[PDB]
Amino acid sequence: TLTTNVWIEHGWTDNRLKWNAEEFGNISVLRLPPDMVWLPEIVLENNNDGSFQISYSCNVLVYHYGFVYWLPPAIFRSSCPISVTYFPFDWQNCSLKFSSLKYTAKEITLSLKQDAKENRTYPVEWIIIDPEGFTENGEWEIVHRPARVNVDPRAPLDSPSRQDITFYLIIRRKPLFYIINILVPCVLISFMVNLVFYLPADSGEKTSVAISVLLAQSVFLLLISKRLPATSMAIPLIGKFLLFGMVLVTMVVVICVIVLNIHFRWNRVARTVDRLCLFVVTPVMVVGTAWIFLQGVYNQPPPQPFPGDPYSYNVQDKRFI
Amino acid sequence: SEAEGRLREKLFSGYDSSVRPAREVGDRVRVSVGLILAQLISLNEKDEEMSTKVYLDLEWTDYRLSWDPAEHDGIDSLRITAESVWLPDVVLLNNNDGNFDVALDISVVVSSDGSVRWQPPGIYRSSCSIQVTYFPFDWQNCTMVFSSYSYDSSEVSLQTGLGPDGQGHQEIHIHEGTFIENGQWEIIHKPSRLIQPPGQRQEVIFYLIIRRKPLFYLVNVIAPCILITLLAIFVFYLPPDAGEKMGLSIFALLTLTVFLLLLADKVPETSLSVPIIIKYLMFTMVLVTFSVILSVVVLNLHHRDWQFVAMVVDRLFLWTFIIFTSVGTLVIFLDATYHLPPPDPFP
Amino acid sequence: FRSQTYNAEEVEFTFAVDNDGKTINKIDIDTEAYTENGEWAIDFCPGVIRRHHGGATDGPGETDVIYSLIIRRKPLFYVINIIVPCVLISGLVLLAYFLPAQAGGQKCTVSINVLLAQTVFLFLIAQKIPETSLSVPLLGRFLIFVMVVATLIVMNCVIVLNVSQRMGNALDNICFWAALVLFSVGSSLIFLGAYFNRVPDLPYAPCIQP
Amino acid sequence: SEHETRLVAKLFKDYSSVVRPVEDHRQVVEVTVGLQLIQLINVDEVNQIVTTNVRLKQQWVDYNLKWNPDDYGGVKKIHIPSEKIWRPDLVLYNNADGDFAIVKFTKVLLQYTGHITWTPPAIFKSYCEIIVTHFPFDEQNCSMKLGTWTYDGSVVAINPESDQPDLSNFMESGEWVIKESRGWKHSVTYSCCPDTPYLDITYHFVMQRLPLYFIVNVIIPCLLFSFLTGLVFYLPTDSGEKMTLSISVLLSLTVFLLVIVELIPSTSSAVPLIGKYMLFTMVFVIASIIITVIVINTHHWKYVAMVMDHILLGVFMLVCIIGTLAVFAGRLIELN
Amino acid sequence: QYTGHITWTPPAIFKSYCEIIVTHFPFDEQNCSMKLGTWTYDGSVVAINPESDQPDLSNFMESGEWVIKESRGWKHSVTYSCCPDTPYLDITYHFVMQRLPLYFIVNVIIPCLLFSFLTGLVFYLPTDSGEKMTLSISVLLSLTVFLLVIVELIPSTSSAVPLIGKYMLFTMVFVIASIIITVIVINTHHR
Ligand SMILES: *[C@@H]1O[C@H](CO)[C@@H](O[C@@H]2O[C@H](CO)[C@@H](O[C@@H]3O[C@H](CO[C@H]4O[C@H](CO)[C@@H](O)[C@H](O[C@H]5O[C@H](CO)[C@@H](O)[C@H](O)[C@@H]5O)[C@@H]4O)[C@@H](O)[C@H](O[C@H]4O[C@H](CO)[C@@H](O)[C@H](O)[C@@H]4O)[C@@H]3O)[C@H](O)[C@H]2NC(C)=O)[C@H](O)[C@H]1NC(C)=O
Ligand SMILES: *[C@@H]1O[C@H](CO)[C@@H](O[C@@H]2O[C@H](CO)[C@@H](O[C@@H]3O[C@H](CO)[C@@H](O)[C@H](O)[C@@H]3O)[C@H](O)[C@H]2NC(C)=O)[C@H](O)[C@H]1NC(C)=O
Ligand SMILES: *[C@@H]1O[C@H](CO)[C@@H](O)[C@H](O)[C@H]1NC(C)=O
Repeated sequence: TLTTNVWIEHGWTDNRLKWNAEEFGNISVLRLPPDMVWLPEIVLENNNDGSFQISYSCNVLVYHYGFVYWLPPAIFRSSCPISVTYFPFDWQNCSLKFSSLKYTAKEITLSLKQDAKENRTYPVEWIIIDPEGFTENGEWEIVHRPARVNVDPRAPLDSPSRQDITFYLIIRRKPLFYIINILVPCVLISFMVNLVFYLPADSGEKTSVAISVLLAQSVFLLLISKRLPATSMAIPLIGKFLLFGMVLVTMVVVICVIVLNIHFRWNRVARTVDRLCLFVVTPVMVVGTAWIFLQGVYNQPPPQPFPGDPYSYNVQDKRFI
Repeated sequence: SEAEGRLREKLFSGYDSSVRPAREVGDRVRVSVGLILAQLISLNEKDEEMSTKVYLDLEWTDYRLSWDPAEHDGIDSLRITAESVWLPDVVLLNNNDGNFDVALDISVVVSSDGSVRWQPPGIYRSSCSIQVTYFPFDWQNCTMVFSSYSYDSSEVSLQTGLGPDGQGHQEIHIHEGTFIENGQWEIIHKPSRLIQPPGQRQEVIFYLIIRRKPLFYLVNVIAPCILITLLAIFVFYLPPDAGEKMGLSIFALLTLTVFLLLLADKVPETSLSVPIIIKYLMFTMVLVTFSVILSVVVLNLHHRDWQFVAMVVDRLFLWTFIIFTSVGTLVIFLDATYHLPPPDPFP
Repeated sequence: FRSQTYNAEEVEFTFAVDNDGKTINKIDIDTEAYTENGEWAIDFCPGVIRRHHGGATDGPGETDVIYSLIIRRKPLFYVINIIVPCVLISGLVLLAYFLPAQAGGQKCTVSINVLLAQTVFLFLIAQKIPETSLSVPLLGRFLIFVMVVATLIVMNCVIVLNVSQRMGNALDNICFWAALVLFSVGSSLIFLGAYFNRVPDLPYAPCIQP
Repeated sequence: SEHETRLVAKLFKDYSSVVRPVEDHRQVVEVTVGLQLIQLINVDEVNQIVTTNVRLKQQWVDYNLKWNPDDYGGVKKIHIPSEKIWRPDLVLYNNADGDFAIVKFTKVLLQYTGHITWTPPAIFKSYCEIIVTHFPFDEQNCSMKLGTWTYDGSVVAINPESDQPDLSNFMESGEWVIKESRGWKHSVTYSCCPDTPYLDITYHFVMQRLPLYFIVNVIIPCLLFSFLTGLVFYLPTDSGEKMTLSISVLLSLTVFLLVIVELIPSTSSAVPLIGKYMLFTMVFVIASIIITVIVINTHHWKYVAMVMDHILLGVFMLVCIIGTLAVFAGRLIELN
Repeated sequence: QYTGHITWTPPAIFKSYCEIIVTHFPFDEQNCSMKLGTWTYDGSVVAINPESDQPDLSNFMESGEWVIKESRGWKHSVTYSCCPDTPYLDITYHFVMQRLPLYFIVNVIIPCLLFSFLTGLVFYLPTDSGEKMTLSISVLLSLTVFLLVIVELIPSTSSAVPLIGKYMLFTMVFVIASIIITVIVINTHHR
């Protein structure tokens, strides 16, 4: 679920609400309860909890030339399907989809707002964000924020599903918290098993260390499985690492048991098997760990918000008419 | 809109939305019920509750709302706020939280011949009996039961909606490019049926047959338990002189207990049956307990030719535990795999 | 309880009067139907009517009725599931001294594993106690004291082993007696404060009649 | 529809929902009350609250809502919004923290004789004393006291539809079985008023727990730990692992205590039987640790220590079995 | 009142957005603000004036975890390029709240200090005792178990690393290094 605070700037023309200001004491703008005027009745279609409508019914501003401007603020909880593959270095493609259920594409037309520079108009094809007042979220960074009017040619023109406006938030996770609190401890504890081969067989603690590391990995797996949804379409990168690590820890337990079974029969043979299995498993551990983690480290959202569309949907790329 | 305003004012003169549109006293209002699934929000096995976002698709004839379009400026259909027309009180009978009604009374569409079509959104939390036995490889068969709360079968007659081809498409509709797919459940069968009463009401039941995708529980629980079982096996290959046999076996038990704490946050709480994964956990805990007991027996032999006897007994225990473990795990996995969703929703 | 709209010169409170003519200046509870809570009990429940002025220049008067529910915890669940296990776990620490000070001895092993169990109890307790910082709970103080003492026993056993592997039994005995006295006195002092600070005798009538 | 439109307009032109629907103020409105239990949603032993899904059928005659069917084309019954008519104000007297009254105002079926049937749904969160001592094998007698809040028995008399609640539509709960159920009407008298009775209908349900879940997830692990506790006395001292085994079993039991606390009710009214068993097992492990320390000190006399071990193994295993039986077998026999 | 003067004192629950700073956690001070203003009326049709320089704290119930060090309301008027004439007005109240650190000192700092102390003590323990490895492993396990508490108590904000989180990571690295060095020393002694 994505929870956002948004201000939805509606604009439309209602010629029934025109007046000459000079006939009414130079009143150029009027503020009215939204219950008085006709509304286009736009709703968040992909909401997650049955809150389809705007939260706070503030006044509409009606200008003398008939323009009706509305800026209702709303709290929305939309359905954002998560992709867990590269977690924690993941990025999510959430969206907010606005449409009318009371009116179809034949009765009202959805369009993006047009701004102007040098008397040339261009559509506002992105989410507006205050460049100085916007407090960034503590865990997510907004990479792209495009907007599209979607029309489905196969839908009937007299159905409400034909047209909508979708605003996309492509957000990136900030991984530092999970690196510090999860990734580094888990990786170091997992790598500690490489020292199990190094510890002398006469110490009598090698299996103890290995099984304790397995227990610690179990605790981390519990924590992460608490923190992530049980999606079965993919395995998270930290989950893949934990599985690989537990597999290797089990294999090191097996090797240690074999080495000790040799030792107490042979001591030089046991030590040689220890060192050989060290020189085998430790580089395999390192290479697998790097292969796993680098796949997430270089994971990034694509430079264009829509693959196969060269347009950037970005403020500096004003697509003038 | 002069003509629309005049027609709208005409139709509702003397109309009463509280009175059903039966022309004769014995007439029944036929209501077609269809369902569009927008999102399977979740299934909860602790509450035995399935949460879905749907659009209803209700159609009926209200003779009071017919008009001649050629007289009224060619207006051939009209959009009207649903509070102002008579609505069948079709409600979700098997809801779990006391929310019977639709989420938002959007407008109905009225055709000039009086056909009223209404497609309100609903968020619903129906009760659903969970087949806990094969969890997590289970499939579920959840139902949504729609019926009029008030009217009898002698007053409102329900029937399943037809498809776009006019066929008896008695199914939940799912648009491929619109449906929000669920990360854990796959929809297999989605029929609908009309249920006749044995003063009595008909019901329309829509069935979701959904299969759990097991990869998460395989990775996070089943594979760890297999690894723990393998370590409990190799406990018997560790010689008595290592002095770590108790340490290894009991720490394996502790790790198994931690995975039990993990799973206990997931399993259904009802006691009608034991999950196959819970059976597997209990079997593995029993295996670890027996490994501890037999390791103590071997050590009690060793510390007394007694060392050779102890070693032979340890070998025998290794092979016997291997046999028992393989038989148990093979039976468990075969039983979990052969349980499959049926080819027919009504076997 | 107060009127949301009206000041004290517009609406005024008085307590109801029972059929005996006595004013019910307290919360009323009926003995034959009231079910006690599974965690708390009610001891006193006096009511008072208060009057003030909201305007600092003696403006419009304000008035409210305040009822003081004096409630008491039933500790049995915490005694059985928390206090007794923690006490016995902390008592297990002292056995480290009797264990041999030579190879195969597990003095530090037992002490640190007991501390780990006490850390699991720390997690369990931290799940329950609220996060406010106005004071430290008795249970928290006892837990912290136990953990500190366990670390001191670990240090002492390490010192004893370092001396032995270079007096071992004498150091073990003297540190055992010191730790036993310190632990017993500290636990007693921690727990005893709840006895003196139990719910006091108060002039009010009991909320539930015998 | 035309006939029924005329009928509804004529019925409610001058209807008053404030006053009781009697012809004479000295008459008593007689209300039949039937409780249908659709689903037992939850039992909360900690807060002592039972959550149930119910239909509360109420039937009474409204004197002013009669009509002649022949005036209206043979219309013999209609459905009307229940907000328009007078209704009895049934309140759930032992409401814990839900709604006291009905809040889902569904339609009323009105017949030409003036007979009204209303069947609103409700979710009742009733308060009842929970007896946890035998948990999980316990049974609870929990009740729903219904009555008119502001009318006394001299102006509105309520009568139970049947001596038992309606369970025909009851969905089977997965953790509780309703052993029995019954509704009793009561008529209390007060010293102010020898004439006017105060009436209530108390429905009650005796429901029994299905303990299997708590057997599998709680009892069996504790039993396994208890059985592993005494095994240390079979372990030779020459292994040196006696302390390691006992301490690690203690630690695993301590970790499982987290699961126990997560699962069992944290009620302080009395210790649940599984709580007794857990504390017994914990004390038993602690005692086994103390005894292991004593035996080790004795060995460092070897034959004496070995004979002590052989005796204590049997003693501890017998104590384990005896405690398990004394805990569970008696209640199982009561259930048998 | 007969003068036409209206007083309205509605209750509200405000969930304001505040830029929490976690670097000094738990000893942090937060400056949190409530920006109030007319949504649709601009300063040329409705003017809002603060009643006093400070919020009214006379009825303030004392908090169990934060102490309000100071408070202050400031009225602001802003100009935009659409409109030279019409100001936009807001009143920003702010409160400087200081956390009471005692809870986090008790429940977080002391366990980490104890684990560090044990990790230090493990070096005075003789090699011939054999307890070294068991000691370091037990301390690592206890720290890992307490991490399940730490991750619940420490805020998951990735905006900055909390000081207590840095101390936790330092303790973890110290334990890891102690284990590695213990292994090295054990191997050295067996040479
Ligand atoms: C974040 O998530 C959003 C989703 O919310 C992603 O947006 C999706 O991006 C992809 C890639 O850019 C889009 O795919 C393209 O979509 C267009 C849509 O055109 C529409 O109108 C056409 C008429 O003008 C109509 O023909 C189109 O219908 C197509 O698709 C249907 C469905 O299969 C098919 O039946 C038709 O025959 C058409 O193919 C549609 O209504 C579409 O034109 C593109 O198709 C071209 O390219 C594909 C190759 O990819 C090729 O196979 C086709 O033949 C054709 O050449 C193409 O499908 C997708 O529509 C977007 N979805 C939206 C906006 O809702 C977004 O990319 C994500 N961002 C990330 C991850 O950064
Ligand atoms: C999913 O669950 C529903 C019930 O919730 C199952 O529907 C049930 O299906 C059975 C088998 O088809 C029906 O039994 C039928 O009874 C009649 C009368 O005896 C008989 O003539 C038929 O041959 C058949 O035996 C049962 O009535 C029906 N119940 C309902 C309420 O529809 C459905 O089959 C389940 N799906 C799966 C895949 O198991
Ligand atoms: C409106 O504005 C004009 C131009 O400033 C001014 O002359 C006039 O007096 C104003 N008033 C009315 C009532 O039109």
